[PDB]
Amino acid sequence: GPHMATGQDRVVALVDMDCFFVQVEQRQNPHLRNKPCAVVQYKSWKGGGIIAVSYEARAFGVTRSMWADDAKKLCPDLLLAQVRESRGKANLTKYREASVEVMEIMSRFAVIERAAIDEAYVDLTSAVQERLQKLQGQPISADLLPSTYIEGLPQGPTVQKEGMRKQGLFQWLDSLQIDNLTSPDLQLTVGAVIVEEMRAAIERETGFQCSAGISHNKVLAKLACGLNKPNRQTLVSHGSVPQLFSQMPIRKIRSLGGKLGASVIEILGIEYMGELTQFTESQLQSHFGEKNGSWLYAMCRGIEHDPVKPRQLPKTIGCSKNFPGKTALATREQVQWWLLQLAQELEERLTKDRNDNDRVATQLVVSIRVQGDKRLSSLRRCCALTRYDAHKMSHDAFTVIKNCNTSGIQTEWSPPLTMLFLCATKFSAS
DNA sequence: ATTTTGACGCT
DNA sequence: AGCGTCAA
Ligand SMILES: Nc1ncnc2c1ncn2[C@H]1C[C@H](O)[C@@H](COP(=O)(O)OP(=O)(O)OP(=O)(O)O)O1
Ligand SMILES: [Ca+2]
Ligand SMILES: [Mg+2]
Repeated sequence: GPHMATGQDRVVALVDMDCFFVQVEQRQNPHLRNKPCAVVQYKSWKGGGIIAVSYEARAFGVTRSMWADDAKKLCPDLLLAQVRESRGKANLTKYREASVEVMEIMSRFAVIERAAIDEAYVDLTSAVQERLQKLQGQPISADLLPSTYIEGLPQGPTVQKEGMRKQGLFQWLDSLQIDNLTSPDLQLTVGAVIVEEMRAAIERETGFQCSAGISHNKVLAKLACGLNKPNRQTLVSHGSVPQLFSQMPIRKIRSLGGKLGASVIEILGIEYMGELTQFTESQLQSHFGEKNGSWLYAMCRGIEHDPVKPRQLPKTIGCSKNFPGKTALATREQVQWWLLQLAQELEERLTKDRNDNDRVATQLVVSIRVQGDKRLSSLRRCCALTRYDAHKMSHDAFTVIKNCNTSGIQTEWSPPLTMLFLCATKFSAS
């Protein structure tokens, strides 16, 4: 009752760019705008692997992970843009730079946590308080929320999409108490007004559209964001949680899409997030551990305390290349040449990072996979990163992996290498 | 033969 | 530290 926390103490948003790499390529090449199109890396093997797909192309069934040759079978007029290739490998620089454009705009509104190349969480609690003080008891107009959905509404006693959206928004705004500056629902609504402004700024200043979720924590904001993609935002209130979770597959909640989620389903014999409420906290801890159990117990009630971390920049800078099938590296010269290629890209990115962000990486992580090994990585070894020099970094990586070559003949490498990975970590201010 | 990334947890 | 999980 009066002491049961309800996890309504924050306003958190999650902004996720729509079909991001596709929009970057469509901004650059207007011929691709409003077309079924996809972004592909490489081309020789089955037309290249698709990594991003416009919504027009998704209507034909085109998906990520599909080979372009296969996507063309579903969508013969599919347009394709290829990822840049530099030093023999795919180079994602254009998308990292576009990401910086968006992150820098979002940071004008609030502290952000960069969650991925095209997603950031926003802690809007303070901005909401300020905006509520400015508003001075003034009601919030539907015109301030032109792309907002209120999850769960309309309800109770038009057949078009926008009509339903407006009916739900009208019900929501009709039922708010605007004089109570401590109302969580009012706080979320002001949050959504701010997110409309943030999304408009992103689109105005970059050309890119995005979706967003607004709720009281990161997990619900993320879930909310996906409910009405693309180019829309969704408010998930605390009160919407029981109905929303009553038919929500467990795997849809962030962190439960893999083995742990499968084990929750198997061990407990349930399917939906809401079914978790019938277990005690101790029961969940007994099956899934102290941390996961407490997290599950609160999360299924819509409560999560994970903070929006103040971090706009990635914590690592990495370069990776697979060598599948017959391309596996089988000679010392091959391994050294590709380590150099990776190291040269890493050097270029690190030097730019040091100039832009006043920091230096101090550790180099080298990871490889050997042909035959079932694990993704066969070996992961660190060494010191003391100079931004590609030849030195490639030599040091070779030094830390050379003992993996079983072959008695020095010129041959066995078992052949199917993956090389260099990652700069442990940044210090400079 | 999706590939190329990142973050964080465990021991 | 090195390995594993989960997510763009
Ligand atoms: N598995 C992957 N491998 C390589 N790149 C990926 C992968 N998944 C996503 N990306 C890249 C391309 C995407 O445009 C970008 C953002 O990913 P993601 O948010 O999951 O999808 P998306 O932005 O393309 O579409 P949308 O968010 O509208 O559903 O990251
Ligand atoms: Ca996205
Ligand atoms: Mg994303």
